Amino acid sequence: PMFIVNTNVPRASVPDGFLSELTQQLAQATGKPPQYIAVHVVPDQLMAFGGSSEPCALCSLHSIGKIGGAQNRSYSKLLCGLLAERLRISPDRVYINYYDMNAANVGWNNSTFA
Amino acid sequence: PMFIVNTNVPRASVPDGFLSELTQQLAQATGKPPQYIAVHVVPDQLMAFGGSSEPCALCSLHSIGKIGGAQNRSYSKLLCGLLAERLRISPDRVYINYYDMNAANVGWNNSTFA
Amino acid sequence: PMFIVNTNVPRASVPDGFLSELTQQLAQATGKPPQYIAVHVVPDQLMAFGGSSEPCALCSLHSIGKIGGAQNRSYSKLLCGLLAERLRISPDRVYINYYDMNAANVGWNNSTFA
Ligand SMILES: CCc1cc(N2CCCC2)cc2c1N=c1c(C)cc(N3CCCC3)cc1=[SH]2
Repeated sequence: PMFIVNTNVPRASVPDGFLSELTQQLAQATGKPPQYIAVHVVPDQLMAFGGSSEPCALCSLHSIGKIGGAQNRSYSKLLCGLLAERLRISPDRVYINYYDMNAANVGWNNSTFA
Repeated sequence: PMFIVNTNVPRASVPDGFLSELTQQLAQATGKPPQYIAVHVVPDQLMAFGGSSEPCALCSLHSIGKIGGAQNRSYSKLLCGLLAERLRISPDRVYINYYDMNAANVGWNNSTFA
Repeated sequence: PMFIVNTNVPRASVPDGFLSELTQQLAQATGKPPQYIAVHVVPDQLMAFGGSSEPCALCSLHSIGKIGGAQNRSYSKLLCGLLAERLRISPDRVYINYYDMNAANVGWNNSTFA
């Protein structure tokens, strides 16, 4: 699976270890070896929630299988704690981006992902 | 990949109050509270269209409801209209992609969204 | 989501004609005019895969119709080779992200593509 974190928080206020933690947490969450875990990070973004200078956190996860609307709460419940502890941002301003497209267009190495 | 708005136009071309009217008009059209929506735009990048390295724009219109031929057409004029007056970008140089979400797939506080 | 391309390769290691040769090949490969294919690039991104901080990269695109496993593979094969022999990247973990859409969901030139 692949996870990317987008936030308005400057790199200066961004600590270290979030990469490793996310890799291990996600691996045991999705049920896949850390070898298949892709982590993308990009701080200092020009985003504003509610039309104000309110801190926002965009979390996008891309994985095939083991997905559900009801399960989404439990999945995010394990992620909100991390962001609320590290960045201290409230889950209220967190939007989880996902996909449910057929695995027919989901491949790896010389192929395309969905 | 995740949702994000990018453009080759420098940040210096962005006037003050742009984020205000942008969200105001967006909320007014969508009919949804501005407190539930967020504005994200990363300028000063590199893009081209048809060989021409002229200023271009790409934007994702993720929402829930109000989808229709006429409705979508109205949003196109609203977006390109304001963009052409604030950022001075040609309507033929901006691409808008509409994305609808499930009613049970509402965001805000541990929830998945497009 | 959004069809954004990401790479760990910094602007200090990029070649020339990146928004020219690529689009030209992409257009010829698909059989569509390069004038109808937008091209944007986002470098200097920090990303890791499988725990390895090696220079990873993810590509994406959008097309209406003429898509599928066979079609996508016919395009990805060309992309992987071109990218490898251009940005000096390993083709072992090269993948794209082609996505489809609806004609009425495409806003262009103050109007819809519908
Ligand atoms: C789900 C797409 C797929 C996605 C992958 N990623 C990495 C993080 C971004 C999404 C990674 C893999 C993958 N699919 C396969 C498939 C399909 C087969 C594989 N092998 C290893 C040798 C045996 C066959 C290995 C992978 S790795």
